[PDB]
Amino acid sequence: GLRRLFANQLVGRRNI
Repeated sequence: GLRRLFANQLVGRRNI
């Protein structure tokens, strides 16, 4: 993975 709800270490940012 998420953006704000939970940022992923490797990669994410799919939804806030």
